[PDB]
Amino acid sequence: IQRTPKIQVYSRHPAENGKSNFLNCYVSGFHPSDIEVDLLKNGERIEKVEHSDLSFSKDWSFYLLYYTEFTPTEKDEYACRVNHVTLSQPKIVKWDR
Amino acid sequence: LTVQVARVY
Amino acid sequence: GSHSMRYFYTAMSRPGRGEPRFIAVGYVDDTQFVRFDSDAASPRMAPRAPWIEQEGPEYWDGETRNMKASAQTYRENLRIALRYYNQSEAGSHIIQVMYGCDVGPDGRLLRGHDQSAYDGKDYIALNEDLSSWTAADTAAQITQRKWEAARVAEQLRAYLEGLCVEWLRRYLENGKETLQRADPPKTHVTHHPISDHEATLRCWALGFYPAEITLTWQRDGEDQTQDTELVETRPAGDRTFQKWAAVVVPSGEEQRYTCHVQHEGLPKPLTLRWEP
Repeated sequence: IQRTPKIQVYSRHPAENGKSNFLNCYVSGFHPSDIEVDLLKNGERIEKVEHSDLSFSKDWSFYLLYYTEFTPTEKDEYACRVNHVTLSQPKIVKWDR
Repeated sequence: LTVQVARVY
Repeated sequence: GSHSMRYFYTAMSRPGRGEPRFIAVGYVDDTQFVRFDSDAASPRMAPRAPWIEQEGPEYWDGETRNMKASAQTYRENLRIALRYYNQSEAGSHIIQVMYGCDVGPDGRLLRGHDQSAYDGKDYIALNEDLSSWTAADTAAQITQRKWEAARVAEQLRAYLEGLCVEWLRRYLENGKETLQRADPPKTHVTHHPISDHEATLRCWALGFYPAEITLTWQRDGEDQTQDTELVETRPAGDRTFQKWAAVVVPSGEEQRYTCHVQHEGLPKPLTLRWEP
């Protein structure tokens, strides 16, 4: 009756420190549709993150893209935090270039 | 353009 | 090439939190061009692609009225479905609908679709003949008997053969700079040792459109399907998509592996390797 989200965290363009980019968290394959997604910069929630309009794949599972403008550096850590009814606790996926 | 056909379940 | 138009409706009940949410999105191929959300401050069919914006007030007003009506219809269908499955009014449920048409290079109807799910499971589907139905269970059989009585399939067929294809053609012409452009993948292979005698080879495809792509690893010319890690194709946010395929290989045998890339934007399939 329920399906846990697949989570990918990645950038729109190949990461280059000091160059502006987009941080993406793509959540997919989940059901039902209610889901909570935060983008984290060094553990802290990034404000005003946008997301795509709810849609679904041919197997009826939902997908959403959350995204925000960011400028990657050497020290700064980025992550995606996802909560869903199938998850007992928020799942955090660290961004890996 | 969306469909306009009566489909009550 | 070939093209498709698809609408996706999601209707979600939420007892105690108002009437069911209704969201509709429209796509040509992998390009979203309209949206409707009943939870928006002022719900209306709204543009999501540049080439749809030229449509006049009558288009947006008509589509808005229709999406409001469809929202009402699927709220009612949520209540009905509650009755069909002997379920209580305490729980939240979802009806999903996907419908639309596929046309070939000459714009002729290749095939039509109208299918729905309840709580993520198949409910009812218009068969390829666009004249009969496949119901997934006895509830959906009730709906099927209703739709056979009212000859709904005939009306859907009329839509899918007529307006659906005509308007898809119109959209394809208006957005031909993008909808009729394939962007080939930018490809490369990365190499990361995991140990002294194993290394990951990762074959990357970036910036391609449409989303349909095939990435495969071969070892000595033999497909490594069972041993290949394949991530879901993912949107970059600039209309294009990304994907990779990874294989764990014995150190010193990297050159025995080849990555094969198939995409509409490529004249011929690509073969690439790790280049140290």
